[PDB]
Amino acid sequence: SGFRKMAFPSGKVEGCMVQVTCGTTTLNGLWLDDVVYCPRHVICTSEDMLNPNYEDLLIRKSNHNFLVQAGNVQLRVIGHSMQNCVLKLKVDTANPKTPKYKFVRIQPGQTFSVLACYNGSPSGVYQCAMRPNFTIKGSFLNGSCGSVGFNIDYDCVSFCYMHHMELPTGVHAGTDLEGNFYGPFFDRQTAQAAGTDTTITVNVLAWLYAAVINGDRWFLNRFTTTLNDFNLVAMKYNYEPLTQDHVDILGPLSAQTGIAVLDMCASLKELLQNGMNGRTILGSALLEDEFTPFDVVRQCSGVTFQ
Amino acid sequence: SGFRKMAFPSGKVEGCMVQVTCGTTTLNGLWLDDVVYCPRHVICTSEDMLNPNYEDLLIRKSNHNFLVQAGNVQLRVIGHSMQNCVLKLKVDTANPKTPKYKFVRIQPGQTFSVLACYNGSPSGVYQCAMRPNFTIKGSFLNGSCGSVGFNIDYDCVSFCYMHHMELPTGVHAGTDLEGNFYGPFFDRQTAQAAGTDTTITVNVLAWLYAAVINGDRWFLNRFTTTLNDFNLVAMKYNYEPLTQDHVDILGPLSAQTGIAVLDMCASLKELLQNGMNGRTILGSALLEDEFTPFDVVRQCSGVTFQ
Ligand SMILES: *C(=N)[C@H](C[C@@H]1CCNC1=O)NC(=O)[C@@H]1Cc2ccccc2CN1C(=O)[C@@H](NC(=O)C(F)(F)F)C(C)(C)C
Ligand SMILES: *C(=N)[C@H](C[C@@H]1CCNC1=O)NC(=O)[C@@H]1Cc2ccccc2CN1C(=O)[C@@H](NC(=O)C(F)(F)F)C(C)(C)C
Repeated sequence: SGFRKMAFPSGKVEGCMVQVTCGTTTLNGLWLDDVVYCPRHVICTSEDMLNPNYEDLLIRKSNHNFLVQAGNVQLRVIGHSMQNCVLKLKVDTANPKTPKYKFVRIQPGQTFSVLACYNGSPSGVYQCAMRPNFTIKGSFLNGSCGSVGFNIDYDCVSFCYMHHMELPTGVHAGTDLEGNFYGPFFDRQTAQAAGTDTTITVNVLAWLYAAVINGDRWFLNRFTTTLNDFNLVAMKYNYEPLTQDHVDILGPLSAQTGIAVLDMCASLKELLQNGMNGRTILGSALLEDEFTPFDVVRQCSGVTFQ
Repeated sequence: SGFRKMAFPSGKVEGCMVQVTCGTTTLNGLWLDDVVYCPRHVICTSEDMLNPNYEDLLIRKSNHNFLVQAGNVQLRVIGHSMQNCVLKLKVDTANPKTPKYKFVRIQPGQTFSVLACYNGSPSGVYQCAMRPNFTIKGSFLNGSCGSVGFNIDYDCVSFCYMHHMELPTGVHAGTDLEGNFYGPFFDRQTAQAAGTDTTITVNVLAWLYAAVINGDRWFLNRFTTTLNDFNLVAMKYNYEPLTQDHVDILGPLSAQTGIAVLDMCASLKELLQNGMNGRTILGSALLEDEFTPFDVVRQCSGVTFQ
């Protein structure tokens, strides 16, 4: 029993973190085989943050302008290139702790674990979601860029996020590991800001199933709803539309609990309209939306990873 | 910016997890140097769970009744002993990934990271607190026993919890790594149950300071309180008494924010009496009590670990 915001074990990623220095800027890099991946803004200087021309900045650099440190060991940079907003530094040494890995670009609403790092050293691990507005509600300070987000599947680390920027509302923006930003964001100091966010309906429903699995039914009711009438209510509460694909994805949790998806939707409708009237669900007074259906099955079934 | 329930990176602990089998029972063990630590109830059988005599059960066992598996490798048990409620299995191989480590028995209100494991394989990591009633609100299923809780300090893993039992309310009980239970609990199937819990006042105050550090002041007020008058209110809301030592411990957060501890206490008093009236603090509609003062300083200052 129990239900916690649960991250993946971080060891396979810890073994990949290094420190990258260019000029006076230091941040984190990801060392896989003989390549170190890091944010290209490591090559920026203070007076040219408004609209850097990264191609022009990078052509002026030499391999020896890049200092890569793994633990106490210096790695010599022997080549470099830029791919979108990431710099790829070829190093003289292959990382002997390279896990089996993939790079994946995730969809909004998907969750992942973040290994927050400073000066190439891991600080902590926490779970986040890609919000519908393609920001993440992270916990990041100066020097955290190059920290990555990931999922693990059997033995394989799927890297999906590298940290680059903090937006004026205190939320975070970054790239996939091929250097493409999530959302309409840029690695430059400009007026950019999170678009209006929405609540991830299919995840709220998954978490309500998690609550039932863990023994709590107080919020259920005898009603059902059509998908159309549910979505009419969802829209009113700034919830994302629920699609038939979402309904299909919730199939297993519905089958395990014996509660039809549209019946759980009627329960969610009542919670939106009535509130919780002083009660909690899985220790929260809010409707939680950063557990995917797969997250619930994982934690309520004890899946492991090697 | 940002504030998340943040666990320690788990890699140093992942390298220590093994699988222990006795008879038909399998659970997890902790492999440090040439010793594997695990719950002694691995030697129990189904029909003798009500009141096992562990000394009598263990004297009937041989080293070869214990199967220890690290990855795919079998470790041969060459000695065994019982210390309180933990079994110590001497193995023919020292763990080459043994981190620098200590065993610590923590006080109620302290937090730690849990590496939930099944069949010796890590599943996930999450943060918990030792509750005042010496239960933990974990997330644990069949086969999770032997999973450990820990803190990291520089390079040193301080193990403080090994998982043994689930209580009827769905909360969890276990031991320090010397096998002494936290709380009045036992490794036997008997009527035991969590005592009434309380809210960890000094942690709530720490989290309110975290909210101020992160830019949110809405809940502050112009009032102050005496410690005595605050505690009169705390008691009414099932909060633990705040001591002068707690006040001293909050000194740094008070100094960083410019808000005297007793002024923050007046803010907490108003929140207890008034509620939040639809507002949130750090993304919660409840007053969070599983961040210690040190947790706040760690995450708001970016301390790292090697
Ligand atoms: C990476 N080390 C750091 C992570 C930040 C620092 C505070 N919290 C975080 O998450 N990233 C930056 O400081 C980036 C880097 C950068 C590249 C090009 C141009 C300007 C910058 C400055 N950075 C910002 O994140 C700034 N934000 C913005 O400019 C914007 F809001 F995204 F537009 C700022 C937080 C104001 C420093
Ligand atoms: C360890 N693998 C497992 C962890 C449990 C299983 C479900 N959630 C958990 O956290 N621990 C047990 O199953 C223990 C072991 C044990 C030792 C001696 C005697 C009886 C048991 C059975 N266990 C229990 O946790 C049971 N709880 C209690 O007996 C009590 F409530 F604590 F009294 C029970 C969950 C009913 C199996």
